Amino acid sequence: PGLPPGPLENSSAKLVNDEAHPWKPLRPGDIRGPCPGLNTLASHGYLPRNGVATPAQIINAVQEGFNFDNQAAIFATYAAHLVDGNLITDLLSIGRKTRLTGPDPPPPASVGGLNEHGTFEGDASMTRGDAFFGNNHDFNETLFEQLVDYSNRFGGGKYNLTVAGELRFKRIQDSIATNPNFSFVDFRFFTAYGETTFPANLFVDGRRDDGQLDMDAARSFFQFSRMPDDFFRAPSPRSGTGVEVVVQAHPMQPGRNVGKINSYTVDPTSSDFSTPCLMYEKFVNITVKSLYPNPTVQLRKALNTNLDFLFQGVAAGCTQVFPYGR
Ligand code: HEM
Ligand SMILES: *[C@@H]1O[C@H](CO)[C@@H](O)[C@H](O)[C@H]1NC(C)=O
Ligand SMILES: *[C@@H]1O[C@H](CO)[C@@H](O)[C@H](O)[C@H]1NC(C)=O
Ligand SMILES: *[C@@H]1O[C@H](CO)[C@@H](O)[C@H](O)[C@H]1NC(C)=O
Ligand SMILES: *[C@@H]1O[C@H](CO)[C@@H](O)[C@H](O)[C@H]1NC(C)=O
Ligand SMILES: *[C@@H]1O[C@H](CO)[C@@H](O)[C@H](O)[C@H]1NC(C)=O
Ligand SMILES: [Cl-]
Ligand SMILES: [Mg+2]
Repeated sequence: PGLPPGPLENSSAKLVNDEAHPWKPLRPGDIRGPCPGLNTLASHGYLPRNGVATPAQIINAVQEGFNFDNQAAIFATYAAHLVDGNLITDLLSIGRKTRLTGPDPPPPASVGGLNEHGTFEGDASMTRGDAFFGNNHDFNETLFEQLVDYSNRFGGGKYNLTVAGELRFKRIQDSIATNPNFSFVDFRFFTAYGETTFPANLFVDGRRDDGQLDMDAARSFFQFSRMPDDFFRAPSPRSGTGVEVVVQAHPMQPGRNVGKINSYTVDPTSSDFSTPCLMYEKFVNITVKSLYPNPTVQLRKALNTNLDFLFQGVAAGCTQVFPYGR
């Protein structure tokens, strides 16, 4: 495994839809998944165009192409890789499970790519359906049209943090009403809020950086994995700034439906925004450990290396935990 890349040496706004990074359509076998950011980076050649990449490639791409901040890049990438990637070959699919990530580890590890439900990916996504409904990864036109409607109603036709606050809650309530297996705890509880800020913070042309995403650009990213012509990345490193506005709009507790619709039951063992270090500890002690309960020598070493890298992305003040010793 390569070392996690450091922050950008020059984080100014600049043209990122440039001659070296043209949009190209998918070829047979090219993989796209539930993340429009990574999808767009792959479709502009910031990542390998087939959608299989190393953690270091992913971190470099999100920084270079979108000015995603280093700490957020490290945490997200190594979390995803630990639960969805191949730790021996150092390869992660940004979408469906693929033989291209190499020989699989033993069960119960799945190495399912970002499409794997319940490891990283989860319910109440904005433009992707819940896994229960049959497809957690493809762009969904009806859900996107709802995003447009919420942008018209709360953002004057643009997507901004006010729109994010209302749409986040709408998607939660729709999943409660229709998905008897709806889960909204721990890792997903956190990412579900942060992700709604990303279109406002990262898909807005960096010469403006005003938090108001137009619907032409929104469709280009969300559906076609395509930067607008002449797209400048954000003018400084960021990820989830303004997430407090989204939470404040409709504060929620972590919980799940309990095998029936309209049965949302709060989980007091879940982390929430008052316990960010617990989210990290549970992710390692429960989620990662359950995939690799008794790893053989080379897997144990790879796990420990990637867990060290994950901890570099954890907010200061948390204590590192060691599921396979020091
Ligand atoms: C740094 C590594 C990244 C990883 C591993 C990653 C992975 C993911 C995954 C797995 C999801 C699906 C979440 C779910 O259903 O629970 C997601 C959602 C999302 N990601 Fe990323 N992501 C990364 C960076 C970024 C960046 C840099 C951007 C924007 C420039 C971005 C924009 C989004 C958006 C907008 C969604 C929400 C899609 C929707 O709900 O319709 N992500 N990401
Ligand atoms: C950083 O990049 C910007 C945009 O390409 C450029 O104008 C600026 O001069 C660069 N700064 C340094 C210190 O090289
Ligand atoms: C149902 O929820 C459980 C966890 O509560 C999860 O393991 C499973 O993958 C979920 N399946 C779908 C399709 O939502
Ligand atoms: C898209 O989402 C809608 C609304 O939840 C759902 O009814 C539909 O089956 C999804 N899939 C497609 C292919 O439209
Ligand atoms: C979203 O846009 C609407 C209409 O322009 C505006 O009232 C609201 O203040 C905006 N919110 C943010 C956070 O920019
Ligand atoms: C995680 O495991 C460590 C021991 O390796 C323990 O000290 C810590 O309390 C655990 N945290 C949780 C939330 O289970
Ligand atoms: Cl940074
Ligand atoms: Mg999802």
